[PDB]
Amino acid sequence: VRRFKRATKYRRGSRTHGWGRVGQHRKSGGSGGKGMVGFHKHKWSLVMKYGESGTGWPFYGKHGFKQPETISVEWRPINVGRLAELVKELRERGEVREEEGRLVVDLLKLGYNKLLGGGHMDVPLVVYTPVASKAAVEKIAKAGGEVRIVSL
Amino acid sequence: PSAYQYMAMWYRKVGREVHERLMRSVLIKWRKEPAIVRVERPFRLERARKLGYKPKQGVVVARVRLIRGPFNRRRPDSGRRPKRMGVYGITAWKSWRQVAEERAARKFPGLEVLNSYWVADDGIYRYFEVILIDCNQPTIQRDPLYSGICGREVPRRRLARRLRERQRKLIEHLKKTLLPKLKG
Amino acid sequence: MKFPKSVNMYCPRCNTYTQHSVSNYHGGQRRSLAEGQRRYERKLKGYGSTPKPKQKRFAKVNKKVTLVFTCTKCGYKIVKSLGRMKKVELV
Amino acid sequence: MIPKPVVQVPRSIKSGGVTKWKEGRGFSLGELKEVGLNAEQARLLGLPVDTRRDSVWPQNVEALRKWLIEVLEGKATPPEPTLPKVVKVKRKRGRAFRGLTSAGRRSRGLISTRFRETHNYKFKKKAKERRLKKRHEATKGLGNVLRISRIINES
RNA sequence: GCGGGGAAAGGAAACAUCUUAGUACCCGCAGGAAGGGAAGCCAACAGGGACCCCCUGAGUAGGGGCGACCGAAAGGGGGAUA
RNA sequence: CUCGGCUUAGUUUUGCCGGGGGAACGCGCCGGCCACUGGCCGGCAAGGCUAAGCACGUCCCGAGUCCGAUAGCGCACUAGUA
RNA sequence: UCGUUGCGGGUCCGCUUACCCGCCGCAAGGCGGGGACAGCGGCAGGCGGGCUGUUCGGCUGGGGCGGCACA
RNA sequence: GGCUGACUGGGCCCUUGAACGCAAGGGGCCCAGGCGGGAAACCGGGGCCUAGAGAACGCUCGUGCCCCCACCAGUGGGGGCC
Ligand SMILES: [Mg+2]
Ligand SMILES: [Mg+2]
Ligand SMILES: [Mg+2]
Ligand SMILES: [Mg+2]
Ligand SMILES: [Mg+2]
Ligand SMILES: [Mg+2]
Ligand SMILES: [Mg+2]
Ligand SMILES: [Mg+2]
Ligand SMILES: [Mg+2]
Ligand SMILES: [Mg+2]
Ligand SMILES: [Mg+2]
Ligand SMILES: [Mg+2]
Ligand SMILES: [Mg+2]
Ligand SMILES: [Mg+2]
Ligand SMILES: [Mg+2]
Ligand SMILES: [Mg+2]
Ligand SMILES: [Mg+2]
Ligand SMILES: [Mg+2]
Ligand SMILES: [Mg+2]
Ligand SMILES: [Mg+2]
Ligand SMILES: [Mg+2]
Ligand SMILES: [Mg+2]
Ligand SMILES: [Mg+2]
Ligand SMILES: [Mg+2]
Ligand SMILES: [Mg+2]
Ligand SMILES: [Mg+2]
Ligand SMILES: [Zn+2]
Repeated sequence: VRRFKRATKYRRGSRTHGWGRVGQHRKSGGSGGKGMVGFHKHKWSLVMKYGESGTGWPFYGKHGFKQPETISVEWRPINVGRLAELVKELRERGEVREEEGRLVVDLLKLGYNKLLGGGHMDVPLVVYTPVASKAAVEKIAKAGGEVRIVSL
Repeated sequence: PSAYQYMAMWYRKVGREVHERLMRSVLIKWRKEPAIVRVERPFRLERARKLGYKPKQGVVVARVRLIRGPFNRRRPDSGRRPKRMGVYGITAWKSWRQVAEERAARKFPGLEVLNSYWVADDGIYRYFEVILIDCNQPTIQRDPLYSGICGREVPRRRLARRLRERQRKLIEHLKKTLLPKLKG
Repeated sequence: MKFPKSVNMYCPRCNTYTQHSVSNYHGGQRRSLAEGQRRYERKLKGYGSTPKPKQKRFAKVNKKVTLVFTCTKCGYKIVKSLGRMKKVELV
Repeated sequence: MIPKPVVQVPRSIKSGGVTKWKEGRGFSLGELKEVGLNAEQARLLGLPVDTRRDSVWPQNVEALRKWLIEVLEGKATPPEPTLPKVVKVKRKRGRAFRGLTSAGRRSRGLISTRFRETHNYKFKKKAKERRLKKRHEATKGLGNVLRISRIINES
């Protein structure tokens, strides 16, 4: 932790406090209005810098619809490579039941509900997951494991 | 079917035409009586009993007549933005039934309004009957429904002592009739 | 300007050139169930000033000429603009 | 140590199958029936009873059987019964004037919807937040400041 | 604390919808607290289980000259428990 | 149900008030984000009460990186006084 | 226009008891006139500076008029 | 004389906007589809070149064996992307 002197300490004896002599420190006119205003008239050049040309889209307008969140699954996927790390830790503590001669993990008790295919699987694994991507099923099956799709 | 079920027929479709003939004469008298009048018996007996009326000493049934329609919204007489200048169609968040109960309560100071119900309509007026109870009357005070309005106190030493005794006797009974089954 | 009533035009659906009948574009009727119309009628209720802007000064002399080209083989419709000029005469 | 009922957290569609447990309001009548009690007897023993709940969980039944044996053998002391111990009804004055009659309750919205969704509740809730500057009322226009700042910093 | 009546200034760099704000203020009515409270509930085929208040959900859904700006609820954790 | 209006995040979908129309009955009725139909699920409105846990500060007690007689409450005093 | 709005006879006629207007009466009620009209409430169209809120742009050899050297 | 390229789906660059941020509009070079003229080369995404040019919200039309509408399925209706 480092501590620094407040700017007011430096500004004593400076008449203007960093606001200049010409364009001094005034009220909301010095901001071009109160709040997030002006973006279509005098701050339109700020919209053109950051937003879509022609439409100024993110600043103004509508695009698409929202699928209602109360009827949409909130996904918590895990990659195959990250899963391989997880089972290694789980095995050391003894949380893995090697039920069938192979390590058995089920994603839902681990807090995940989908399996993705990034990374590498280095052990044969039985994975109980509601959803698994195409490469996840292949990579798990290439290591001697298997994906089992449960029904929500 | 109680007689009260049959009494309700005059405010249903089967009896409306006969009831509506009767009210055309009755309302002539009610338009000339005082705006708030105490009546011996409720006009809709089955409805009054559902709302807590009983013919005990200290139960007051009052008939209230008031002018229907929207409340007397005033046109503002100083500067307003246009949204705040309208008059027609603007009503109160109070119903006329609540207004009737409040006016009845002013005529019977110290009494508590229990409930009210609609009786009749005419072109200008609406008629309600309001049930009021005197919380100072011994008959009223001990009534199981009216005590909720008039107040009720049971000492903690009474309920707690009774509950502690019941718990102690239950444990002894369950020792004989339940402990073997639990351990079996 | 005069314009033909029938032209030979590329049809994207047929993936070939076919004869197309030509007609003026006519805007459809605003339907009261359109979401913007539902919102407007809601906004129009109650007291207040007129709630929305309404243009008073107009500057265009002519509108853009819009023509509907209907494929005579499959019915595919291409609506194209010929630019801002006076109404064409379909010949 | 009087057991606490264990119930399942309702599994939403949003959860995607992940489930968890929580402490329930009370033991269900089905669970009490398996240990030979009704709602009244269980309440006299100090147990929380939930007659609304339909589920029967074996872990709840097992906890009840273990604790009942301790109580019936004199090893555990039941707490006070889970029944009212005081009766405190105050005399009411001006029910009609404060909107507490049925007509007032209707106009306040309490017949058609929950207390939390009535308009007077919304007025009072927001007034408190603004008075204390709590949560989102510490900054007026917070949503628009966030929205514009996200566009600029995520462009 | 409960019910009702109910603005404008200012903001939107003008201004009327809007906001400010169901605020200021006015009228009525209570208590040592008030109001709320015991499923014509919520959920989604898995289950919660009266109510109020605190933390969160969340400035999310949604409302809005779709502008300024406004803004939940269910669920989860607690206080307390009838 | 319909029309007008206030309100609400409530949006073809919040609550209510007013004008007009207006049910059924447990073999019934109500809810499941536009309406209707079928299925499934959840319930029983239009009557009343209810402790605890939550707001406040005339008042009492304690505390203080607060002020120290132009400060700090308008008032350290024969101050809401002259 | 919806309601108040009822009763007889073939949209029309009549009636009075609603409702309205006046007289008498402390009140009760009586008398006369009008009469399902009018009046009153809701909804809808018109007239509506009577009243409320606002807008009445810019450049400019000062402003104004002009012009558009405003795209 | 023969035609409709004033074409469908896209990309890159120049200018508007000097070096130096920044709309719409306009122009140029191409790739793919399918054409017109021509023996062929080649040319045609309007006019020999430099002017005739319009955001958000809203509406409307075209397009798709198109996506969504709150427990599930269906009908009407609504919304969405281009
Ligand atoms: Mg400056
Ligand atoms: Mg300057
Ligand atoms: Mg200065
Ligand atoms: Mg602009
Ligand atoms: Mg849209
Ligand atoms: Mg103003
Ligand atoms: Mg806010
Ligand atoms: Mg201020
Ligand atoms: Mg302003
Ligand atoms: Mg001004
Ligand atoms: Mg209390
Ligand atoms: Mg209370
Ligand atoms: Mg608000
Ligand atoms: Mg019932
Ligand atoms: Mg002093
Ligand atoms: Mg000194
Ligand atoms: Mg008339
Ligand atoms: Mg009239
Ligand atoms: Mg004027
Ligand atoms: Mg102007
Ligand atoms: Mg000037
Ligand atoms: Mg001039
Ligand atoms: Mg330019
Ligand atoms: Mg430059
Ligand atoms: Mg140009
Ligand atoms: Mg749902
Ligand atoms: Zn075709």
